[PDB]
Amino acid sequence: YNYIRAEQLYKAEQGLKLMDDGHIPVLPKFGEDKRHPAEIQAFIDQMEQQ
Amino acid sequence: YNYIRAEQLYKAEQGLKLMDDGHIPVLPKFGEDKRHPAEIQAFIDQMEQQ
Amino acid sequence: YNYIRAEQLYKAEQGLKLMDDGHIPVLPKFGEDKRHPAEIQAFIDQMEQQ
Amino acid sequence: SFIVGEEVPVITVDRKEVGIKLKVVPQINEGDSVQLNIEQEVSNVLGANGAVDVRFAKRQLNTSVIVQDGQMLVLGGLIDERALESESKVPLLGDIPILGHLFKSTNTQVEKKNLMVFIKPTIIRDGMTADGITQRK
Amino acid sequence: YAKAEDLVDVLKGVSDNLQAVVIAAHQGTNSLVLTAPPDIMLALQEVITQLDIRRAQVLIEALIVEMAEGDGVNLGVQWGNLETGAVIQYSNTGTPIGKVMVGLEEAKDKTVTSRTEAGDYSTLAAALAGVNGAAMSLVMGDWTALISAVSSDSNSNILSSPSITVMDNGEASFIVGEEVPVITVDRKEVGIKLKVVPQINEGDSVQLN
Amino acid sequence: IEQEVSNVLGANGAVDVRFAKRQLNTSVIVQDGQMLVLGGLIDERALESE
Amino acid sequence: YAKAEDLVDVLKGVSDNLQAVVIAAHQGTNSLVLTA
Amino acid sequence: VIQYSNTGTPIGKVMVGLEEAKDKTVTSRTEAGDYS
Amino acid sequence: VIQYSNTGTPIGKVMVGLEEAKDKTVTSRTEAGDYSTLAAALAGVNGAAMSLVMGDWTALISAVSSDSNSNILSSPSITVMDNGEA
Repeated sequence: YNYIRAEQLYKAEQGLKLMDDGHIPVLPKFGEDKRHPAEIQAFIDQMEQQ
Repeated sequence: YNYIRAEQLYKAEQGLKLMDDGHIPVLPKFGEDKRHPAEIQAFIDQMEQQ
Repeated sequence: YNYIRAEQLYKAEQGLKLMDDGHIPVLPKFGEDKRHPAEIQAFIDQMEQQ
Repeated sequence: SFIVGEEVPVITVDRKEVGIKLKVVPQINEGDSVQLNIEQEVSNVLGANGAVDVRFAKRQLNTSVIVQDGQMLVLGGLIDERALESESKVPLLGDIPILGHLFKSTNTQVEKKNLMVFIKPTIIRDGMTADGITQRK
Repeated sequence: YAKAEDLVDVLKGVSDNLQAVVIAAHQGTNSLVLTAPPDIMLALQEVITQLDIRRAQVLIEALIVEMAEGDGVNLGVQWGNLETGAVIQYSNTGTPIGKVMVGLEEAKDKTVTSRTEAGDYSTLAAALAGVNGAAMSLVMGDWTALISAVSSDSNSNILSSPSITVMDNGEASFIVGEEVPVITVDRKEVGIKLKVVPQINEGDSVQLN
Repeated sequence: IEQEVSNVLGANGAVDVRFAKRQLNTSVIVQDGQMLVLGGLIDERALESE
Repeated sequence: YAKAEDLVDVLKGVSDNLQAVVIAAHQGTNSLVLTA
Repeated sequence: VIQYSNTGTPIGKVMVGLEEAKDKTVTSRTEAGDYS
Repeated sequence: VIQYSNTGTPIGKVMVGLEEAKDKTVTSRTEAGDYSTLAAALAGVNGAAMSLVMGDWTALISAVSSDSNSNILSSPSITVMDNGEA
């Protein structure tokens, strides 16, 4: 799992060529379950703050 | 559920592109069941007031 | 196994003709299981260092 | 059963229903804990690109779960993400950072699909309870 | 907490055997009706009370990670002189110089003596049609050198995860797919399927089939 | 109760005519003279494309 | 740790033979019911 | 050509199409080419 | 001819093709010959089929050093419970 994740994080360093680097599927850190995309996470807290 | 709702609320911040932002389906707050669209809710109270 | 590996390491000395020599599948050293491609391994440590 | 759909007929000619189906055998337990034996299908007759007859696009999820009275529980799911890059280039000329794009043809595609099915059993014992459930609706 | 339609099956063996007794399950109320001798009764009651525990339930989240990465380089230069049929052609490259030179001659304006006629590019289009890279022609005094190059660098990173929730020891299917029909006509489902018969063990160690 | 509204539509793709069927067959228990809600469906969709 | 649906099969031979007994496996709870 | 299949259209089809969509001359008549 | 089948193309097909690809004359009209026969000949030449045309003796020299190479390394693991089939 941790090997795939390494590969995929890589492909995030050299991101989806013409897209925003955020859309490239990446496994979460092993046993952390999903983390929301940043923009949405940023939105969610802003909502929480409000 | 709460993750989907986050996504969908997002898509409401950056709303249905050419429509009125209100039509974009959004899950209700978990265990709140549905809330009427605002316009209709606004209408209903007005009726109640009358 | 060790005979195939020899052949394949060879084909790495005289690498995939027009590609980067790194892409040519090579069996790992017998009972070492896989080693990540270098670039990714280089990336992973950098991440670790960070 | 519940099916809001269409019965498309399909060669074998049988007439298969293809819609939002939901076929629950809800069986209420002690502690107001409903134990549903659910078969839930959203499906959506698409074209038959290649195939003999029409290809139904079916997302069925048939399971047995055990839910509280009035709390939702998540039957099912699927979080697909895809990301296909492609770049054909004139090998080495498609390397140059500025002008590369003149010789390269890049094709990037990212599909992300979140299908969760939640289910919420509500127990209607007292008539008065039904009035509400129903009325509200 | 139990379906009685299924419990009556199990009590059939406890029932008759113990006597050496009619157990009947009334679907409606999920209540099975026992007509026992008093011991057999007190017995069936102690069996039903221990089979009638709540079932725990597993959220089977599968996590299919298909990550595919392809890199091709075709580079190959083809010389050709059709005046005097001299090719250095290669099949391995997109197009072979023959098709291309023939196509180029057909795409030229012919003359049948005086009329002129514009040649069909139908043969040149069938040649160049299949060139996925760069098939450039340095035409050097009637020796057409078609240089071909393509560095097809593909990449795929599919990460589909379907979870199903299921009651322990229940079977549960999940299919997010399409039923394509296929000659034999049967209609086979073809998608992300996941059909787990999760069976929870002591030590909270789920044993999935 | 077995309750079906259905409404023979075209057979776009299919051999014969596709019936558009909304059947809802259940067993409920209602008061004398109060209404009860057998069934339902609240679909919302929202497809953007650009 | 065992599927009882399959264990009842094996205990059929231990069961009758030993007596010379109804073993029944209740799928649901992966609990087999012995009446020995 | 430096054509690519991966993009909507490949320059070959397009250049051929553009030549066919041009007005040809069969000597003197003129003819308007099909944009088919 | 000194032809060989073993090589990509045989000089016969090639010389016939070359004559058909030449502009004929039916007396005065001129006509441009179809390269359909020459294309069927040269079509199948995977190497180098060069013609030193020496006063009407066409010497088609053919050479190809097809050096292929394949190195597939597919490893599938399955996890299975002992004595279970998987």
